[PDB]
Amino acid sequence: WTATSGSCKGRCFELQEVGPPDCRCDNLCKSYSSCCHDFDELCLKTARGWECTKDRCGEVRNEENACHCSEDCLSRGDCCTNYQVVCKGESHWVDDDCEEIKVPECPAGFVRPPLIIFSVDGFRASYMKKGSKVMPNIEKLRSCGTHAPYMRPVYPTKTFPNLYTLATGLYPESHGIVGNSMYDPVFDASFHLRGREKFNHRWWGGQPLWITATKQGVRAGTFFWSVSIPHERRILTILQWLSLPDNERPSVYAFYSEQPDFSGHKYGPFGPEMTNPLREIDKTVGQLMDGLKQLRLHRCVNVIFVGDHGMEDVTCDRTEFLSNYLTNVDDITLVPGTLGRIRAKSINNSKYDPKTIIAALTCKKPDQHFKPYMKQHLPKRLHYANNRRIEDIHLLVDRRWHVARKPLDVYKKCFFQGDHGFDNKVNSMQTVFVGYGPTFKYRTKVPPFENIELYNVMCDLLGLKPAPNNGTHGSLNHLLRTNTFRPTMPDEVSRPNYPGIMYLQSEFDLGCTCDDKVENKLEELNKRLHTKGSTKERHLLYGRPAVLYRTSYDILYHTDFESGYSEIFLMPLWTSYTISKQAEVSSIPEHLTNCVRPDVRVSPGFSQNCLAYKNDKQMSYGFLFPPYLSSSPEAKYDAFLVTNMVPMYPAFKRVWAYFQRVLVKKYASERNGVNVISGPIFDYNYDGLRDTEDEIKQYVEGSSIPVPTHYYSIITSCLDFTQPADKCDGPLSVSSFILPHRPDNDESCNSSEDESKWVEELMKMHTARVRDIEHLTGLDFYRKTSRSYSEILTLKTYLHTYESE
Ligand SMILES: *[C@@H]1O[C@H](CO)[C@@H](O[C@@H]2O[C@H](CO)[C@@H](O[C@@H]3O[C@H](CO[C@H]4O[C@H](CO)[C@@H](O)[C@H](O[C@H]5O[C@H](CO)[C@@H](O)[C@H](O)[C@@H]5O[C@H]5O[C@H](CO)[C@@H](O)[C@H](O)[C@@H]5O)[C@@H]4O)[C@@H](O)[C@H](O[C@H]4O[C@H](CO)[C@@H](O)[C@H](O)[C@@H]4O[C@H]4O[C@H](CO)[C@@H](O)[C@H](O)[C@@H]4O)[C@@H]3O)[C@H](O)[C@H]2NC(C)=O)[C@H](O)[C@H]1NC(C)=O
Ligand SMILES: O=C(c1cnc(OCC(F)(F)F)c(C2CC2)c1)N1C[C@@H]2CN(C(=O)c3ccc4[nH]nnc4c3)C[C@H]2C1
Ligand SMILES: [Ca+2]
Ligand SMILES: [Ca+2]
Ligand SMILES: [K+]
Ligand code: NA
Ligand SMILES: [Zn+2]
Repeated sequence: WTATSGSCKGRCFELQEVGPPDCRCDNLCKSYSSCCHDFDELCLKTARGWECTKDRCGEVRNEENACHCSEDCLSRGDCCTNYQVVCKGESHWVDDDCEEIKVPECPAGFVRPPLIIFSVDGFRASYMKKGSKVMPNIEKLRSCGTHAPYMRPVYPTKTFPNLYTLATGLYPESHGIVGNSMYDPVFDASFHLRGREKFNHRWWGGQPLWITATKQGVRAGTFFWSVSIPHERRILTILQWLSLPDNERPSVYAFYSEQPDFSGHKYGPFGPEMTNPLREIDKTVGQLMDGLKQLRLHRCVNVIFVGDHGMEDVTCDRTEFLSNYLTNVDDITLVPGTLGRIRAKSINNSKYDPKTIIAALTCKKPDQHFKPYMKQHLPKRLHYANNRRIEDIHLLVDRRWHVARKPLDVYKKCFFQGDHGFDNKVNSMQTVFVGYGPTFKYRTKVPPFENIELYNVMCDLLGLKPAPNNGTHGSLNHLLRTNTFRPTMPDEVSRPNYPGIMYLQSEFDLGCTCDDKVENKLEELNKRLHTKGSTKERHLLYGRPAVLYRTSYDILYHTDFESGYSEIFLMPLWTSYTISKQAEVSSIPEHLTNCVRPDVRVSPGFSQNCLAYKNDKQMSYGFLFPPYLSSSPEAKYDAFLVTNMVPMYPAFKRVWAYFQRVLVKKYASERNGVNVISGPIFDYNYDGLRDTEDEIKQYVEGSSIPVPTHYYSIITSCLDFTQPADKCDGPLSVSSFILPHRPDNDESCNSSEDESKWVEELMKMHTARVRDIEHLTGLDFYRKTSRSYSEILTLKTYLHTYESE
């Protein structure tokens, strides 16, 4: 109940919201049916429209007008945005040359430059180039300020998950808004676009920018707008708020445009009907900037022009129907469209089998346009698993397609020609970023980056300390003229042991064997120098990674590789090796096929054993440094140490062997040498964070050898590829992956063929950022380079996407 009889006189778009049933005059009141009786009359005036004309100049203030052209309007803060242009001979902001903004140029009483976030729904990254002729204001912002060629949304590339990610720096799995519709079983409730449930605070986790600002005494203009307030009135309201007295004026403002997404759904991303909404968004930007220039704030405000996701071509006839695959299609609930999520219709049904449902959706048709996954098997780069609102069964849908349960669902809900929500590496889902103002750089292009990073930068822009979030703070310092945050490297928590030879061979009873008893007085000095770390500067290019948790581990040196060997997990946490452009691939000699050798530096009690692998009929083993890339027949013996061994499903060994035998060498020839760091990952609770020993759900049978859920590799080289990886003088270039350690290759529909037809496609799908691997391992990489730390942070957030241009 709202007793809606009070008045909005003097309170139009009030900043503090009053407590019901007293009537509301704030920008959200429409959406609660709670506006005072006279809200439209007082607060939503439209008389005479939005522009001054010659004859309105110096008019007598008439309060009924939507905006004013009278002499007192600058003082009252409520001129039409074009007042000076029409009535004072001024120029439009877009017609002025840009001039570098070296310092903020603000009226007296401004303590900090205001931030305005101008967010545009569905604004695909290629609109910047493709609609440039019709967006002159936006093109001025872009070329004069700081811009990226595109910005990567988060998955799913839907509206609410992306807007709330912008506001929080959090992955949808952490902020809670995991889709445009959700079911939460602990609440027992659904969240929809239609209706009232979406308004309850229980959905919205994390700490959004406006709340961060408020708690630290920076005042915030309201971010949500009600859908029926027109664009011109939002702009005017922001400009009015900017005229408030110093003690009442907010420092941060948000504007939201429903376009071009709205049209894009109807006409597709490049439909001819799309030119007009681009013109209109450009015009609104023009109104804002003319408004700022009137208030003399155009060289004082930081403006962020940012999209939530792009838009792809999608029509009704590109729909795959689950009824074409399943038989009990009625025992399921599907959240449909550009992604799929499946759960049971009824929780009082114990005859519902996730495994049978998945098997029934796997490689069923040769051209199939989706792929089922248990959520914990989705590519780790999507970070889409650690929330009760995310269903166990997920369908990743091919770009340009839809999934639906039955045909009746598609025609008893072609309407649409555009949609979004797909994998966030897809080109058509990419969106825009421009920053313009005193705190951003002048005419600067920056590399593409992820939208999870902006919350930190907005906090920097406002002098706020960010709530804990998924950005890497410092990784966008190169966007800013000043206000940079000065990050420091995390302190190493555990320091390694450096064991020497401490055990005789016969102390070991591991059930391992090797054909290695064959025999020089000169090269006995050498082998010894190699075990002391004489080649270490060649294989460890960027310092050893730092272990950021408490544990027991040993540094092991070898001719061809260095490793950090964990006495707790009985395997390396990391293995580092450099492969130059010239390096040769050889094979495993026949007498050495099943060879595993005790490491006399590490006690039997902290070693794996061959017996366990013999007894475990499911589990086999592989090596982190590959024997194929040994530098000499003698150095090959090092690769067969029991301390280089890791557990591997036979099915996974097909993937790994091909990576080690064929791909490392291909990359080394292409990149002029690579440094490679590889290792296991344990993430049994799928939270994207390293597991502690007591979280491991799986061991090699009858042993304490823990089974990795994933294997990673980081492959680094010189960005200037005329320089070899081991002698690089400037910026680095990196690509990485986190391969799921699975007992089958069901994920790859062509896995019956040669590894050369499917393995690399799989690895590309599981591309990762170094930062993703740091979270999953508790390691910190690149500790000793000649690069600045901000630069290394950018490199650690890079993702190699494998899309075209
Ligand atoms: C991306 O960035 C984010 C933000 O930094 C990272 O997420 C953080 O990770 C932390 C570690 O996992 C986690 O810390 C835990 O917090 C518990 C208290 O949590 C509440 O308070 C915070 C702070 O204000 C709040 O943000 C939380 O909000 C969550 O939950 C609400 C409501 O439930 C949601 O609205 C909201 O969306 C959010 O949900 C997300 O987090 C939860 C888990 O916290 C997930 O389950 C959800 O799916 C969703 O993703 C909370 O309201 C705290 O109690 C924990 O402490 C236990 O563990 C420690 C280990 O040190 C131990 O010492 C303690 O004693 C304690 O143990 C006891 O509890 C155990 C488990 O119940 C039990 O087994 C024991 O027996 C003990 O009784 C813990 O410190 C932090 O909450 C989140 N923050 C956020 C915002 O998600 C995220 O990791 C980053 N992602 C990546 C990939 O790096
Ligand atoms: O009120 C806001 C808002 C506006 N701005 C913000 O943030 C701005 C920010 F973060 F950038 F600063 C924030 C975030 C706080 C959540 C929220 N709204 C109301 C709009 C209603 N809406 C839709 O129904 C919709 C739209 C397009 C679609 N395509 N496909 N399905 C769709 C469904 C999008 C919602 C955004
Ligand atoms: Ca959207
Ligand atoms: Ca974990
Ligand atoms: K075995
Ligand atoms: Na297969
Ligand atoms: Zn949309």
